[PDB]
Amino acid sequence: EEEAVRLYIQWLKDGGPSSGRPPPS
Repeated sequence: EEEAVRLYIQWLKDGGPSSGRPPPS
């Protein structure tokens, strides 16, 4: 993947949008 990601993953790597944190994308 060439981004969306990079910001992303981090997001789900954390715990997903279940985090206080919404989509990269």
